[PDB]
Amino acid sequence: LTQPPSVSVSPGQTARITCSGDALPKKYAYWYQQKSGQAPVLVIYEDSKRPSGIPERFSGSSSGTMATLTISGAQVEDEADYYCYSTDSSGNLYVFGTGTKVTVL
Amino acid sequence: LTQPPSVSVSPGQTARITCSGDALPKKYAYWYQQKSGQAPVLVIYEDSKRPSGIPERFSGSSSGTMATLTISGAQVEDEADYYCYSTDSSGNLYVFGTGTKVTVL
Amino acid sequence: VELIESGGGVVQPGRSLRLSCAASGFTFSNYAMHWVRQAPGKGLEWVAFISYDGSNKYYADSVKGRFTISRDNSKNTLSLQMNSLRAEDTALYYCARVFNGYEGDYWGQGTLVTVS
Amino acid sequence: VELIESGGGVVQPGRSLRLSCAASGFTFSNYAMHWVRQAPGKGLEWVAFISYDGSNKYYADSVKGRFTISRDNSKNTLSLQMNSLRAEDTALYYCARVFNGYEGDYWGQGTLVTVSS
Amino acid sequence: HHGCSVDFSKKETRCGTGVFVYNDVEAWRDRYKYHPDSPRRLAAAVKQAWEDGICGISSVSRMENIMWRSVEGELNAILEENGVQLTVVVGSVKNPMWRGPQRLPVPVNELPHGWKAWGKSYFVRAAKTNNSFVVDGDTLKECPLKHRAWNSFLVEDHGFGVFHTSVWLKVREDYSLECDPAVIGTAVKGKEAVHSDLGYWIESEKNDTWRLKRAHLIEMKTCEWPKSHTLWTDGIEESDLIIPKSLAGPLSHHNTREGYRTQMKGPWHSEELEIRFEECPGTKVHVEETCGTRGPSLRSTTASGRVIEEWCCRECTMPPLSFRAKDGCWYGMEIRPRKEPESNLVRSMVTA
Amino acid sequence: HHHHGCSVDFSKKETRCGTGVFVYNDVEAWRDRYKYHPDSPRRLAAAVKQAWEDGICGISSVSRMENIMWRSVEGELNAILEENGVQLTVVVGSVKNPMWRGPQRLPVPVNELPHGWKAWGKSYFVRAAKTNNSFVVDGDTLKECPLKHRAWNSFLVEDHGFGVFHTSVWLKVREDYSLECDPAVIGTAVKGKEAVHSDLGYWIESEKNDTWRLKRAHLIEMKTCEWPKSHTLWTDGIEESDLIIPKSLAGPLSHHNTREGYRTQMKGPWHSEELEIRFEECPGTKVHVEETCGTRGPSLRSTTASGRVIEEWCCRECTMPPLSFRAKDGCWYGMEIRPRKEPESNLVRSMVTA
Repeated sequence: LTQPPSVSVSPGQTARITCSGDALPKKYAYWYQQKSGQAPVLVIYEDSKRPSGIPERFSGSSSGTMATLTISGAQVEDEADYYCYSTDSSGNLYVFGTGTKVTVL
Repeated sequence: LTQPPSVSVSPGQTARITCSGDALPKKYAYWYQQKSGQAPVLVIYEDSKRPSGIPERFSGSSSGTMATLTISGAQVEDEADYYCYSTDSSGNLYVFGTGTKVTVL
Repeated sequence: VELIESGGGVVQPGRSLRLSCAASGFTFSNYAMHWVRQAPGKGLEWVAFISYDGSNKYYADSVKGRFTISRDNSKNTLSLQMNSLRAEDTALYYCARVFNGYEGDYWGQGTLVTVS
Repeated sequence: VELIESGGGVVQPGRSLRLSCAASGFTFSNYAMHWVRQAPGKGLEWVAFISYDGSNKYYADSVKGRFTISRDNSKNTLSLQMNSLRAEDTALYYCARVFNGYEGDYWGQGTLVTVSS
Repeated sequence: HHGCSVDFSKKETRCGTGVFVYNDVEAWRDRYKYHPDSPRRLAAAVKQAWEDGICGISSVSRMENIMWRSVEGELNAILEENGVQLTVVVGSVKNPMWRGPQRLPVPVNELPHGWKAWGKSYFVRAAKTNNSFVVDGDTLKECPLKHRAWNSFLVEDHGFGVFHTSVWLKVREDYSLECDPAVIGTAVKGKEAVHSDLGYWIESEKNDTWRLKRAHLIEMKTCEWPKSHTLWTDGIEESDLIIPKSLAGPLSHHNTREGYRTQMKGPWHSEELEIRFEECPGTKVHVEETCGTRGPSLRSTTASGRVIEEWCCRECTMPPLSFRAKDGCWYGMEIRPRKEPESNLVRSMVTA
Repeated sequence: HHHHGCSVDFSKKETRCGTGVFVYNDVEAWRDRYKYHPDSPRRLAAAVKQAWEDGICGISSVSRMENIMWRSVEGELNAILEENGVQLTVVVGSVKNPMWRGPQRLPVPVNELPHGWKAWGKSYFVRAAKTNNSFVVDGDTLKECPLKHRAWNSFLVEDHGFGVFHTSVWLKVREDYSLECDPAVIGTAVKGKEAVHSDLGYWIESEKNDTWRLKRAHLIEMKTCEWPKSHTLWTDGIEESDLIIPKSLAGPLSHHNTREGYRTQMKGPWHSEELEIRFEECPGTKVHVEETCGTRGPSLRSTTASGRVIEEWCCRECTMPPLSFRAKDGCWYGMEIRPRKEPESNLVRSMVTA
């Protein structure tokens, strides 16, 4: 699982975060947000769903071999690191993405 | 089927008529009596049985390949020619004995 | 209970002749009938056999092929067709009903046949 | 919904250390638990996994053999025994409950472990 | 289905739910009102077969014969109403019911005229015609066997049942040599078993191995008993089945008995037959090694009613196999008279 | 002629009567309100003692009926063993599926113990005294009496009568080695386009669509004897690898025991106390047919340990509707059906094989 090193946007714009890897067509992907100096927080699970309590501006989708996280109307409190989380072909060994730094100007 | 050429008996005695041949162990044998000038008359059927109307002095039996007819108390009313009647190995061809002549003195 | 047969006579060798036997007094179609001949002063001799329905016929080896037996259950009659006669066929021919167990055996009176 | 782990500290290379994680607020015998570590200033990294009853155990390749994971369902305790430590193992260690869709994913707080001398 | 039953052997009763198989061969009543596909459809099929060079129909069982006999008049009226010069005449059936190589064709379009049900439509009889369509009778010379249809009807979905009085039938679209499965019922319960249909009732038992016990047949079919309705159908040799396979005998170990082979030449010309293992009245059977080989079956009484008493067999097992028909008691092929010429007896002239 | 019976129709108030062969669905209880009579008090006691002296430590029951019979007879056995002064105790425990085979058989005693009663369920006895030597009938006791030293399949049913108020059963100790289930309680029937193979514990139904196929099954136990071929329909030209219920679990060797697209279920949830095999989707789930789905493995449950359902499954070449098992703890799927995108490491699987 690989992700771009960083993404920089402007307030009111949209941020696209990509996580590409094999065995992704056959497995789910979870997205985690970790603000500076805290424990990570789940924002998207099973590639399209959001848990209760997460702003409705968070959306994600998967297609073929690439899962994407979209930040619609990105604001300033979204400065964070995002990690896609999934498994390997056997479903026995889990793995984290390299992580993406989001800077909102 | 073969029979003795002739048999002579003193009156008051008993005569033995023997019909010897193959296939007798697997087949019945009837005995016929033919006085001069008449059609033959059945005497013993199925080797041991007397038809109704025949003197009790007539008896017969079979043993292996020998069929025997006995006239108990041979008297003059028996001067006749006796033939054994049976069939060959497959019950499709019948055959008569060579016939024997009984003489009382 | 009586059997009457007829058709005998004097014939020349190589010719053909036919004998018939009329029956009455019993169900003719339930019984199998035999033909038996006896040369003058000699022993009895079996000739031919026909089953009750006429399906099976058997002939003695001496007369095999020359003779032919048949019956008519409608007219209570059985017949014997003889072809290619010979000198040794001169005998008195009977029309018997034998091998009947306790049901009684009956004979005809015979029809003398002479071949000259 | 409370995960408290402890047992970290400074250790010389080559020694061995044991970590623990106490759980409360849910039925502990119904969920699988993970161990995740994070180097200072770098990204998250999976370490180990244990089934909901300890029958199945899987370890990351970089730590396979050296480490071992276990749990005690009776007293709601999760433990990780670490052997033959090296300098690459210096990181904050977590005690997670991930992959339970719409049932929540809860993390611990972290116990720093540094390996040097 | 729910029901209750009684067992006079153990003198006990019970109730519950399950699957029940009923003997409707013995005490054969006629409790069913059959009716084929459709009057116009059946008439169209008959007509098309007539123009396809098929002169008649050879019934596969007594059910088909009764069906034709019942629907003859309606079919003739329908055929006449469309101006078709063709009459259907239904004769009697005689065992065995030999196969025919033809099949009735499914009609693309039904006839235009007529009614749409097998109900009496005032029964105005039709008129005799030159052309005739013979259903099995004494008409082999008129319509040879090699020009007749056979086994062309097939019972419909919910067309047979325990609580039913009408059976539905229709013309099939395929070729097969198998007996109709919709009327077959076989069951084994503990140490008793039975294979049966509308005409056969074959019973088996477990003494020390499974074996035939008795059979009751009111017809002699020639279809093939389907394997899906047979018990223990593997590792069986066709030379050991008592009821020949060519006479719709089931291919199973329940259709066997020790010491007997297939009865290819039994008295299969009888109208009704009952197979049982018991000596014929007034006779006695022995086992000896000096007896004749197998041959056509023989009747225990002569044409005049005289009884032959002594019989024998080579390797058969007592009690002997015997057939109980209307005209007398016959013996199996392995049992021959002892000390008695066979030219005096009556034998079976038919073979399977 | 011995068996006469009537069939009722509650819908139309109609009755059809006649004679024939009747097969009843006896697997609901098959155990309640029964009066078992094994061989004989003295005979059974002598057999048990001779088995104990021969190195046999326990018994592995072949079905629930045998376990119930042992539980009902243990008191009189203990009393009679006490009377003859034999230091032996019979202990009966619970039964756990599946019921594995044992390689031993109970012996046939030449002579019975010369003390005691002549019947069962009587004598108003007094309870015996527990000893240190225990003859253990199956329980959680595979440490003192290993499976290698247990008897198995030693009885033959002689009579299964239905009395007015209580129903008797007559047993007997067999004399020969065998692996086949008791044929005295098996009933098989086919009538038209429906069939059934059944006995005291199984009720297996099959139907004809375009081929004869399995329809549903109802098992209250998992025995491991072999189904007799003499009580089986269409036994020829069938190979072991296509039977749904495995041959090792007393599955009929029949074409009626098949379904298109499925092979033998060697690793189903055979540890359950009671199952119902049926072809229908587990509630709340959906199954697709895709060529990219994973290969077959052990059976999986529809809900995780916490209790949430997995709603995406695939199979490689199976046919709809899917094969599923219905137990008390939930719904399982056949070996051919695996989750579409959910890692199997977070699911409940079966740890049993046949």
